[PDB]
Amino acid sequence: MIGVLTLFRYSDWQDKLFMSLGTIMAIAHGSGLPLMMIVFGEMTDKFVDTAGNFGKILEEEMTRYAYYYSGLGAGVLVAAYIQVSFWTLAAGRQIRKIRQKFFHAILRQEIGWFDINDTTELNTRLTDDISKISEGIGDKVGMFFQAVATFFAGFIVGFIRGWKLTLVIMAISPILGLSAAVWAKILSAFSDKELAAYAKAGAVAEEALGAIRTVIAFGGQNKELERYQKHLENAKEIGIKKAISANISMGIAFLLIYASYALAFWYGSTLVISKEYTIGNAMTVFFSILIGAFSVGQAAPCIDAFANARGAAYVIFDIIDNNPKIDSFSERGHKPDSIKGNLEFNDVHFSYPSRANVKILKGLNLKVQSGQTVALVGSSGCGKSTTVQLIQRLYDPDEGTINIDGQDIRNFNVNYLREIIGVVSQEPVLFSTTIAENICYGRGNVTMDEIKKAVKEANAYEFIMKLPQKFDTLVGERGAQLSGGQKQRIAIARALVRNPKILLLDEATSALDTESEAEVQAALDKAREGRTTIVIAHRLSTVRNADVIAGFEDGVIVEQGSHSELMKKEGVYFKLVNVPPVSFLKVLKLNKTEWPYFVVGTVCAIANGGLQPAFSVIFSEIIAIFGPGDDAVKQQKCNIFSLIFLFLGIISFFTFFLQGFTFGKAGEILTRRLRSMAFKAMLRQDMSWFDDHKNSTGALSTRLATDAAQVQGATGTRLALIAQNIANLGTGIIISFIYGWQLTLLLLAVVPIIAVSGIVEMKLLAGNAKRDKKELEAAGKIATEAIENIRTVVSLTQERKFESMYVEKLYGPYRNSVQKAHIYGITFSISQAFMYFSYAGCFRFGAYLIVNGHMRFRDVILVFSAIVFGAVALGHASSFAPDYAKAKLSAAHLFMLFERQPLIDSYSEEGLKPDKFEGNITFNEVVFNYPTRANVPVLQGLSLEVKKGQTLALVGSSGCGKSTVVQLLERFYDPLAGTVLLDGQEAKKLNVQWLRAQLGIVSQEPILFDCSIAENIAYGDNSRVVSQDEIVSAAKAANIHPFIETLPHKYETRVGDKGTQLSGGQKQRIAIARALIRQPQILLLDEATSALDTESEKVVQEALDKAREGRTCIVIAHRLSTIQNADLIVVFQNGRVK
Amino acid sequence: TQSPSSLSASVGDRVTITCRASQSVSSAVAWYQQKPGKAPKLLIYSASSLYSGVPSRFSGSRSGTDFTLTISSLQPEDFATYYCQQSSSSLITFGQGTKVEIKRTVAAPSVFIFPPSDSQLKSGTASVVCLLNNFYPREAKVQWKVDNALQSGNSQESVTEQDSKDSTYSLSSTLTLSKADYEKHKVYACEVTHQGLSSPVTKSFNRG
Amino acid sequence: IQMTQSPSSLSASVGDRVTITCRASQSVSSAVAWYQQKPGKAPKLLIYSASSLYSGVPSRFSGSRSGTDFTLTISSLQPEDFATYYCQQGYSKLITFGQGTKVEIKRTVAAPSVFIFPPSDSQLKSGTASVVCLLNNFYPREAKVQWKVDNALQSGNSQESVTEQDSKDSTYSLSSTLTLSKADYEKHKVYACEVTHQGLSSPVTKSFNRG
Amino acid sequence: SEVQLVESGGGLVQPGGSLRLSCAASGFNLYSSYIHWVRQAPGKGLEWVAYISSYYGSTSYADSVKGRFTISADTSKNTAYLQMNSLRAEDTAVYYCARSFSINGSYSWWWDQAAYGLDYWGQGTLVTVSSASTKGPSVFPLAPSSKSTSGGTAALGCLVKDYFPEPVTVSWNSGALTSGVHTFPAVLQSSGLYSLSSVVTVPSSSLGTQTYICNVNHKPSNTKVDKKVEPKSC
Amino acid sequence: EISEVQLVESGGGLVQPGGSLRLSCAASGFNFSSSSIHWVRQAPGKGLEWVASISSSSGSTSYADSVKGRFTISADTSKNTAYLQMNSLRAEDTAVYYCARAYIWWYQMRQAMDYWGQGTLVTVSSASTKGPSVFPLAPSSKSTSGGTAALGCLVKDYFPEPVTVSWNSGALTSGVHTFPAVLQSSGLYSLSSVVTVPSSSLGTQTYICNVNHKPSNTKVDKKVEPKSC
Ligand SMILES: CC(C)CCC[C@@H](C)[C@H]1CC[C@H]2[C@@H]3CC=C4C[C@@H](O)CC[C@]4(C)[C@H]3CC[C@]12C
Repeated sequence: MIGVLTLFRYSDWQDKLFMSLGTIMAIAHGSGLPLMMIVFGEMTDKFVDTAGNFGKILEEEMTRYAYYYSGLGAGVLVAAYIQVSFWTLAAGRQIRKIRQKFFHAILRQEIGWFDINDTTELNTRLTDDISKISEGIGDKVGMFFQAVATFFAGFIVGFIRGWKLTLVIMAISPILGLSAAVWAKILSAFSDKELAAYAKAGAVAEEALGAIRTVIAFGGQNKELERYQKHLENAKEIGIKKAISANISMGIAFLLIYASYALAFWYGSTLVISKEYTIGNAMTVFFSILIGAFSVGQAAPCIDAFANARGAAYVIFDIIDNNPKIDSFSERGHKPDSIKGNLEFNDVHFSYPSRANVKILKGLNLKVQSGQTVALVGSSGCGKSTTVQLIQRLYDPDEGTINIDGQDIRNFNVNYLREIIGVVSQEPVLFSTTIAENICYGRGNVTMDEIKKAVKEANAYEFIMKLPQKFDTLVGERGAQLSGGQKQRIAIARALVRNPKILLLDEATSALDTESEAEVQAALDKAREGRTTIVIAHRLSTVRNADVIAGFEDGVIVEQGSHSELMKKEGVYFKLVNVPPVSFLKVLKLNKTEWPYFVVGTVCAIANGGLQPAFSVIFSEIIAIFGPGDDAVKQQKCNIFSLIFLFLGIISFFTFFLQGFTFGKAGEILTRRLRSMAFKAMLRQDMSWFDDHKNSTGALSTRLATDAAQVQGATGTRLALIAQNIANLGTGIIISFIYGWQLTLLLLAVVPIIAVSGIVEMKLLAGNAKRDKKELEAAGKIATEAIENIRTVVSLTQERKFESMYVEKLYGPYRNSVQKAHIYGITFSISQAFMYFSYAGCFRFGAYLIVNGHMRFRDVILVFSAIVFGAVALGHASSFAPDYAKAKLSAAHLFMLFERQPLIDSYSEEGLKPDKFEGNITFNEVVFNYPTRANVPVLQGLSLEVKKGQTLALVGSSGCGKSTVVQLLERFYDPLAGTVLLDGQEAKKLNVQWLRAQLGIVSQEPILFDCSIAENIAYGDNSRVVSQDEIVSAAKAANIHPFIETLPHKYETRVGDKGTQLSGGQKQRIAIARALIRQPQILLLDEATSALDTESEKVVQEALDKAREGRTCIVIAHRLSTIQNADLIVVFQNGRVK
Repeated sequence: TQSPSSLSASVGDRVTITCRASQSVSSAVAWYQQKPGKAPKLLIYSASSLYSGVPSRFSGSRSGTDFTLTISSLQPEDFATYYCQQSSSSLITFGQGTKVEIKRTVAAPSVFIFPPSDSQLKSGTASVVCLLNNFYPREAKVQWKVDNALQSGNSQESVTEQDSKDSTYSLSSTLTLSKADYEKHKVYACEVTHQGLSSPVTKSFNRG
Repeated sequence: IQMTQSPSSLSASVGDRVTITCRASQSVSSAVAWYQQKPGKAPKLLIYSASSLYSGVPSRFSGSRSGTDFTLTISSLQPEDFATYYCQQGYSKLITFGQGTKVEIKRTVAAPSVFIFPPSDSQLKSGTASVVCLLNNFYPREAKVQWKVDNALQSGNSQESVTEQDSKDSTYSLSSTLTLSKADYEKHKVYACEVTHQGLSSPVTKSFNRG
Repeated sequence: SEVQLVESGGGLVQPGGSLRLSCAASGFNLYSSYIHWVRQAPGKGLEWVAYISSYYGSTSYADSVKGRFTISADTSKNTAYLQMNSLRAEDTAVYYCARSFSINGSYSWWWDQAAYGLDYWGQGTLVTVSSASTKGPSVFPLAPSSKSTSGGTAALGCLVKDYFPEPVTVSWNSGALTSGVHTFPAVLQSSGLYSLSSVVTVPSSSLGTQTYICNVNHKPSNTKVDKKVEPKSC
Repeated sequence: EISEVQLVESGGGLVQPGGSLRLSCAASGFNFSSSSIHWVRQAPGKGLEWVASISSSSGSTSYADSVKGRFTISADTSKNTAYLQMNSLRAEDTAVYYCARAYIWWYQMRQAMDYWGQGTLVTVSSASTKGPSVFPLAPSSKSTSGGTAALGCLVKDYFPEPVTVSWNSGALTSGVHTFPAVLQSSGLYSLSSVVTVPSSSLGTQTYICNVNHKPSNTKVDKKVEPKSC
């Protein structure tokens, strides 16, 4: 939180002018209610007197009062317009300045700052918190000021027309204030009604639905739905008392409102029988002051909004005002004119800003000569993009030096540094633009001639020029409408048009084939003239095109020198060379286990929308018992009415408590059902559904933790909202039509123009809502683009282009907001001012009626108030609502998530259950290419089989079908060109659950939930209790009890999320057990033990051959120390079995 | 400015035009080619690099603060003028350049002179013009000696372009006189001095 | 909540009023459909709610509603007619389809051709006798077939497989089959299959001796 | 496009087992009109069995199958699934996927549930309820009787019995003689197996001249068996 | 601008000692935040003289010493049209004004001027707008007979440019030398036309130098003759 006078610091002279004039006409919108009263006082006295003596002088006097009314209504037309308009405009300027400068400093801010933050958070922030601040500074403040204005105006205008009554009433005033403040905090705080309690269960509905492999691999889809319950329950356990609290508080709040009207009516009915005041005069005081403190009550949601703002703007303004050390946009430093590619890395030390505990550079010695190449190569995935992101200063080796031409890398300007170097990124890193405009991102000023020179200067012609309109055919998001060779190679041309002085490669041509290499390695090594190139190689094809060979070893460089002189040196490369809708009826049937709650709740609601016609008939009587004569019996009736008010006080205590508590617990019921139903039927799918982007981890979790609550709303909150607003305008329209229909008609005419201001002040999107969602997404697409793939933007130093596109797309939300402000100021002002013109025309027509015989003032003041305030009440109730038609989309989503039938339905008994699964597979010509990555073949012709009790192992390149065959035997997917059958019998006929009982797996990446370790390791067999000694037998078996006996909490400590409260060596041998519980048959230790030191591991294959007998084994591991106990041998060659 | 080495001479040389900076500034210069009456274009930037779409007979380099363009082995395809803009300061100045052409190594002018006709003297003025045509180089002298005097202040000479094909120049040197001065003289003698003329030819005439 | 055809097995002629009366349930209230299913397929829609006719359908089907009566009269009867009907009722959360009818082509009487055929000696080896008696090219279909064993009352061991009216002559063929065990086909000699049909004025009995 | 209702699943299981009548409805989305399941009793008539209106969530099963049939409208991948359980005796009817009517075409509403006719249908797979396994057929040529009328008409035929399941195609002379050969509906055995009869008429001229053969083809037993006929020689 | 130049004609007009205009550099095809519009002065017979340098993306200006003080350059990134007010017009201010583009987001090019604009001449003169006349440069009789008898005609007191002169009424242009439009002392200009022909044909043939000055509504002619006194 930052304080009232810093959240406004982005205001220009004309802003302060809009705010100041919007504030003085806020204050002058305010005092418009009291003066309406003052004339209401004098017209009440005129009516009661004149009709009491029996005269069209009444009509001409009511005329003059109609002018005072209309005049004040036009005054409020103008002052409401100016209030809302200028306040929204001042927020528009301030918020686009905040937005532009936010983006500017979200790019200027470092990269490690994106080790800290994830980009879903950041895009929420940039589209959610900015609209929080827009709410805060936008218009909340103008209506807050108009509230406090009319408060003081009622105060001051009671005093000036009676001071006793004003004192007795200003006495209770805190009561009506705090009361309307709670009645108006409730009908908002419902919609959200969430702090951080659900999170106790959401933690597991998220972490254990993002680790959905280990949760399918082991049948454990009940030890993750049960626990989900046993936290939803313990959330219910407090949600109950808190619904009790909220509804007792609203019951009280109306008990105090009605006690207040009773006190005030007694007192101010004694002062009017000793003739001190008058009917009108007494009204003026109470009504001015009551609506004063009611309108100060009902601005508790606005005083909440302003603080939501202040608390968002704290974190936005602090993101902005940081000056990250390595300043992209800075001019600090020197820039030379003659630069050579003599690069050196000496005693550098870069520890990560997130995970500083994995040290990967521990004192280097790397030297290069101007022009000639190098060779930075090593084992698979050994952290070498480090070198590709430490020179362009994305990060900083803290205690070292990156020497370029006798200088350190820091005293160079960064905007000039990252300009003289260009790279080819390991995975082709495209910006979502056409080819030509993909390339201009290299230098921003590159014309046709150089485009062609640099696109053919590496043979990048045919595969681009085949498809038409080459430079308007767009290429795909994340690499979606182009291939692995048509896309990758282009990353040489762009980062060439830069005309570099050094160029770099992170395995530029890993997925570039032989003839592709024979047409690229020319541009690759004809590149050098006097400039360096830093090679990170994968193959052994052109590493020989070098004079230097620098190896990777324990974070310390070891080998260097020429090829022949080093063939005797015994280095490291020495080894390398050898949605459908769903009706109302269906969302209502979703919970028919509560007919009683909806019945009691809805009859309560019908007995709360009827308090308004109650008031209407009550002070229809009051205007008749306060006539002339009989002053002795006039004090009797007013005491009966003090009483009546008290009794409805207590009734509505009980009616409001019931209504609330009833629909609150029915909502909670429906919510817990929907949550657990969705989560069950969301562990019941294949993994051909949980890899997509329509179904992320946070997408699913969003649907759980938000669409449940919203369908909860839309089921029966609408039932109430309709029952009230039927018994409230319905009953009032009915009564009004019984008593006087002519004036009722004239007021129905206006009802739509009065019940709009209440919904506008907290709607502000009517012909704009979907519009806002559209224009802001279409302008933030660039935000998202440059915000996700940001190593490249910040690596090309091609961010100012993205910034300026951002700006010129913001120019759309800006004229949107301007026409928004102006048409919404107009609708708000005309609704408001039509209230006063309502008083005027209604009472003029009324006085005509009265002097015609067609009515009687007691009835004109029944009708007027019944209808006008059924209207304002419809406003207040409607504008306090959860957006039914929003959560009907939640309804449709949830339903479609229920019904889907996964062809790998794990929750089915249909199938064949053999008894002794002999540890045999039978793979007759199996093939499978990814379903969504539809074409890249990971398995293009294979055939295997293991024998019962034998061992085998597969070794090769990065991911060449080592794992993607496991997803075929675990039967996540059904292979399309092939036929899987186990033990000689075919799979698809097998029961799928049984199938995942005999089959054991362990993980190259073993992961554990947020639980103790009584359960965590027992997981491996649900459908039977896992004993205690079973867990410890495994612990000695898995060779983890050699270290288990250290934990102060031996077997019951609370471990974190998916390898958090563990180490890199520990978990390598923990998942051993979580499948060794079922006593499976087929072991798949896919590098399950890789980070265990040599001292602790090899013993793993001792308790796993004196027991491994009686069952088979498959292996995927790069451990030459154990590969050599094979029986059958099958090898990768181009993803084929030779 | 620079040191203009304007060259248009025999073929087969590497004409290297130089540019000296107005102050001691780093290698921020640019060399533009102009056809007088049009809009220049850039050929090298950063004093060393190469711009797009230019023919790569152009080249240059930098030493200290001295910059060069080069055109080698004077071809049949040389005719232009140059400008040289130094930069890397809030002030960004320019250079005047050269005027490169070819052909007509040695040419001899033919002298003509005309009487301003009586149609010109009915207004009250006159214009006798000493014509030199088919001459080369652009350097050539025309002078007036009327009534045996070193006449000056009354000589407006005009020089045309170097010929597109045969590198001969055109020239009209005007001796004008109003009514108050053209009436009192009889003989007007123009002497031309040119390096392609062995002896200075002279044209003269009388009012009659 | 049920549907009851009155005119089962319509066997009238081509080119005349042929009409179906399928009496409905208590409160069907004009909610009937009339459906033409051809053999071996799934039906078509002709009329729905007793009056309105499907599209792309010949307009020779006249539908009437007289209170609790729904009447279907067709009078043209081109070659594409003479297939099964259905009167199906869907009302009050329950739907039931009627026991469909069959429109036949009308022909004159043809004398049923009678045969009996005991098992060849190849069949008694296993111990069972499946004597099929044949009734071919008889019009109309309605005939009675009965067996007798050694001049006694045979019953309970016969199955009558009957073909479906031909296209050409709309004729009928029928095969009944007396099946008996070994101990009953080794001690019983005379097996008679006798038929009474309007083509054969006097029920004829084919007769054979055991062997 | 055209209303197409295509069927997979079901057809062969013992009484006491599940079947998944799957009905891909191509041409439209499931959520606009009703999708019944219907019943062709084995030459007896048709019947409604169930329905699921999946824009109101409403379902209804037949009185004889209550508790065993669970429909579902897989209306994200646009199919109608039907789970059947225990498949008791009288379920040998042929089950079809039927679509009810729409007054407009872009919607149906809960009022007037399928009262305006069953406007579109499809062809489903046959199903059967028996424990009869795959069994080879036994053929006996029911020869023209030795008492054939000399100069008259003699009946000649053949019986194929004790087989399961269909079909057993009964031809003569290996398919080149198909005139007058009445193959009757494939009749069922006493045990639960099957059978059928074949008859044809012959003039009494060529019983001594030419001879005939009755071949049967039981594909689910993969038997294409041949056998000669001859009037009884005593 | 990506494959072309979008700088359009800008502020075209003339100036006398009593005039002033609002010149623009009407760019297009790119975003003013990527460039820094410039201007230069190119006075006749002299080298290039730069005048102004505005960088809209910082609202800056590095002024010169020639038009110092008296000028102001004010770019408008909204409407994509910069504006330099040509005010305080002396005579030296006349030139062809090249105003161009200048990429600011690539450091290597430290002299900008990526492109260059053809220019809309500022033309400061005095007492102009005076129909032309034709005056015969009458060849004498002592011209070289049979060799070259040069002939032509001078157009005098003519303004403004351009003046289209044809020979034999457009039926011949060979040997016609169009001299440069050189200045007079009254601000007017002088362009001469000399023709090459042996003296054999002037006796039988007559030659008519044609003049056409559209900016003054005057097409004037004269027969060119060998003078016989
Ligand atoms: C929404 C607004 C326009 C409501 C309209 C109500 C007002 C404007 C209408 C309704 C009743 C009308 C009055 C009906 C009767 C009276 C008194 C009579 O001696 C002359 C006409 C006069 C004076 C009318 C003037 C206009 C009037 C006052």
